[PDB]
Amino acid sequence: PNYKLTYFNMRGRAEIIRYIFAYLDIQYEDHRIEQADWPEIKSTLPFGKIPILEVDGLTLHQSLAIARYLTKNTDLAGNTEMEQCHVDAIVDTLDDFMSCFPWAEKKQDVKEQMFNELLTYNAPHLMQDLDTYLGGREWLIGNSVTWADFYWEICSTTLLVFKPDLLDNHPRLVTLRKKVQAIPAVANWIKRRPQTKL
Amino acid sequence: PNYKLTYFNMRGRAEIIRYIFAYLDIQYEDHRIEQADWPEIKSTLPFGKIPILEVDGLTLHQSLAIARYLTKNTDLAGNTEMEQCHVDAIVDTLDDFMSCFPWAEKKQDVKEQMFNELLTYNAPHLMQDLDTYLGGREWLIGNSVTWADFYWEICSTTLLVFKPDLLDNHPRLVTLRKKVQAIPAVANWIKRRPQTKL
Ligand SMILES: N[C@@H](CCC(=O)N[C@@H](CS)C(=O)NCC(=O)O)C(=O)O
Ligand SMILES: N[C@@H](CCC(=O)N[C@@H](CS)C(=O)NCC(=O)O)C(=O)O
Ligand SMILES: O=C(O)c1cnn(-c2ccccc2)c1
Repeated sequence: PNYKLTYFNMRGRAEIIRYIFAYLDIQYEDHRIEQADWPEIKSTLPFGKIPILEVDGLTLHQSLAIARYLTKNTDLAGNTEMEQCHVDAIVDTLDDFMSCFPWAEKKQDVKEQMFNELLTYNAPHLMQDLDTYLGGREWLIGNSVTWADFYWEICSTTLLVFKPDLLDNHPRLVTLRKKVQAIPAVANWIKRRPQTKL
Repeated sequence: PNYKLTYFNMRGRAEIIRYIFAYLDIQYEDHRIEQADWPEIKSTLPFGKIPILEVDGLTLHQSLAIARYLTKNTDLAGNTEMEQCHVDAIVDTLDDFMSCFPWAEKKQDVKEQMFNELLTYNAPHLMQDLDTYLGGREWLIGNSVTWADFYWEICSTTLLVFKPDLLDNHPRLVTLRKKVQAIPAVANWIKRRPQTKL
């Protein structure tokens, strides 16, 4: 299929899709737009938000809905319907927490205060929950990698930008990040992707 | 299997699961807890959030992850891979908006304010987008009902509690709510369920 992904020049909410494409060896156009081209693009979109994925000219929206769509019938989805449930649940848990951050806050001091509060209190709580959920296991769900591990690596990469020592007391979570980053298709992508803060 | 759903005594985030069980004619224990007993149960949960669904000897969490699990390979899931993606995307659009509400805000003044803001300034745009998306079609996705229609009915029911005039300019969305409420299994559940505000 002819795939075209549209998003800003950042990892952000498109990165999970980009990892999936890379892992499944699926070719696509990684279209990154600058702010100036957004108003026009936005007006053509039923829900006015990005990312969107065009598949043979048909437009899909909602980054996680798209991620799930791409992993369907693949092992990245989870090995059973039950494992698929756990995968979806971990992804949602990570997404809920990332959504707490005031990414668009215009008052820089307020943004700093809120980030510090979330990173001092909430983040370590979630990390303890995540660490104990993973236990001494290889991957978050089942015995092979799933897109939940990808989303963990993606979300943690962004959290580490703001609190580099966040995982200093969670070696098991660091090891999970390293395992995901070491998958050849992922390692290749991380090397060649545009370097951005977010 | 044996199913035990645990949540507060309200529709809230458990309601989508309750509609799915109703539609699929699956018996389950509808366990509703008092807030006073929450902290105790919360401490034993891997991620400390409800609803949870106990199936056999495992706990499942994240309402939409559970809904996705229960609807998989049923007539409530989309009819094609792409339709499944649109079902997931519409659910996520509605969830993204419902998640903006400070449901747990302790300060009544602050809570009322944000609620009023979201309902007055944001909600009408979502309605515009959904109305255009539905167009003149019978259901949100495809030719038959999906759990996205259920979620629309559920979310709109709560929004209407706070803003009764929300759909005065959207007769097609009022018609959709009515169609969902007319589905026999749904109608029966709406008639018999505990009547709560949220
Ligand atoms: N949960 C949705 C969020 C989509 C969304 O809010 N996208 C943002 C960028 S991260 C956007 O298009 N905002 C610009 C705008 O709304 O004008 C998803 O994951 O796709
Ligand atoms: N995204 C989650 C939200 C879970 C959630 O925030 N549930 C609330 C009640 S609706 C809760 O357990 N809050 C009590 C607490 O966290 O202390 C889902 O869909 O299940
Ligand atoms: O947490 C709550 O009190 C609450 C009430 N309604 N909802 C909700 C959230 C999302 C979708 C439907 C209902 C949450």
